[PDB]
Amino acid sequence: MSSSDRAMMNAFKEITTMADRINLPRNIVDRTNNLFKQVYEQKSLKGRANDAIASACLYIACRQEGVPRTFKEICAVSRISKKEIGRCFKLILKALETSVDLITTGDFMSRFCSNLCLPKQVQMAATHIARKAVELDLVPGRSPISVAAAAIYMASQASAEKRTQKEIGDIAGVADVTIRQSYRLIYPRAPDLFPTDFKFDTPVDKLPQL
Amino acid sequence: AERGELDLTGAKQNTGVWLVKVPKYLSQQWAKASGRGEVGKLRIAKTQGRTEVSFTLNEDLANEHPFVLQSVGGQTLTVFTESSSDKLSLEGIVVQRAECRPAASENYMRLKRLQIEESSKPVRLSQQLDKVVTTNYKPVANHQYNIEYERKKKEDGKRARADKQHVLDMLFSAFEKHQYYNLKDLVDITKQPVVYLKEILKEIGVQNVKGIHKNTWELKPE
DNA sequence: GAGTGTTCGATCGCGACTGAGGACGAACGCGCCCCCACCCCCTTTTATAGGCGCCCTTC
DNA sequence: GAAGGGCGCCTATAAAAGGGGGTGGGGGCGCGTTCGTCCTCAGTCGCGATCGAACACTC
Repeated sequence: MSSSDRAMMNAFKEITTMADRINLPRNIVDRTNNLFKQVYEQKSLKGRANDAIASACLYIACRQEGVPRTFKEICAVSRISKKEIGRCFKLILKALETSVDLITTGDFMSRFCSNLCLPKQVQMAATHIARKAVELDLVPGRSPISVAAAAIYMASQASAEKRTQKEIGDIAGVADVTIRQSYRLIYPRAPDLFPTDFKFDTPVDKLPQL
Repeated sequence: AERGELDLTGAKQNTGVWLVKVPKYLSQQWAKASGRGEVGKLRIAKTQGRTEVSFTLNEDLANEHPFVLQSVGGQTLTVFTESSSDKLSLEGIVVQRAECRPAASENYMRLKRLQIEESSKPVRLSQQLDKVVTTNYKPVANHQYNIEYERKKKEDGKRARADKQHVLDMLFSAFEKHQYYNLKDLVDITKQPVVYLKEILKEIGVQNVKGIHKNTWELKPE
């Protein structure tokens, strides 16, 4: 007595089943449910796969909550290619006529350093290193996450909690050479990029090269 | 001489055999039989009102087991064999049954240890994990979809129609096996759009529900 | 005286009457496969930059 | 043999045409389920037929 909504109805179960896999707050999911409902009500994009729209709604809500999750992450929980999510994303921005926000490195300092169980001091040091680097535009090319990971790497390399680039690379998903390149870009200022409130475990002079 | 033929020689010889129950730990000692297979020696003492049988382990096998004799009454027991050449043979009838038991060599502690020793397992209990967070990598595109892609790029179903002839010839081949076929199965032999295929099946045939709803097609009887 | 034929009573057979049980079907129901409808999908060049996979070499 | 770094590749966007695809919406035909109908036997009683018996007419 409701065939029209049944793909939408199933999409929100699939939205919930997509929010389930990484323990997302319900408020985010609710806006997402509201976002889809809105996108559904337009029907202008009915010629599109529901699961991509759900996944795109999800990427947007995280940004709407000021805590974006990478498409790479969003891909982990969906079958949709990053390309089609990006494509659908654009369509939704056009569909719902609403603006977005730029990403910040510090928003991912928390969980990654957490995933490495790095202490806040390293985590916070990395954030400054990242923050100082972007204010100076030391890396006008590399993705901020790639830039952040190298900062994290540098930071981890400035503490006892050193890790190999491949492990970090594995956690961030970026290429190990991309960090290696991004590192080469930040390395000239490795010493001065650190926060004034820091305690070296290894001299900046003794920071490795790659 | 036949597979299902059973040799009755033992029975007809009235051949007798002895039956002895033996604990597993001893039997595990016996799988390590000394030499060819010797495990020890059996000692039998009978008196006017008492009979004693026991077995003593081979000195090698060691690196007294009294017997309890049991009745075989109430049920006739015989032994029958299957060779490695699958030939069948009756060796004999059971004239004695017996059980190997401990005597003045253990109370309980060793047996408890023996039971423990046999186990050597965590029973299956969930012994922690303690704590981990094995988060799973985002593959920027669905892996299987990507795997699908390597396959997909190899060939397309969008093929050409140079066949207002090769397909009918193939139709004679299929319909020679059965008068009528399902449309999906007709689609399987073909490499062309169904609508185009629909145009062909209309051309030399008609179709049915065959009393099964399914769009089943067949060649024209006329 | 005697022998045979007919009819109500009585006796016995019958079927009607009522209910429960077993088997059957038809209305209801389920879902797949069919098809039309609506709309993406593929290809090139030219320019650009970020990310990246594979190989070659060296450990 | 395994690790590593370098070469080179892919991708992202813009724009459209021809032919096949695909998903959605819509629909039809067969199979599955459940309750009601139909059929039958058993049981009691009324009814009809049949057996039992007395009076009148003919030989």
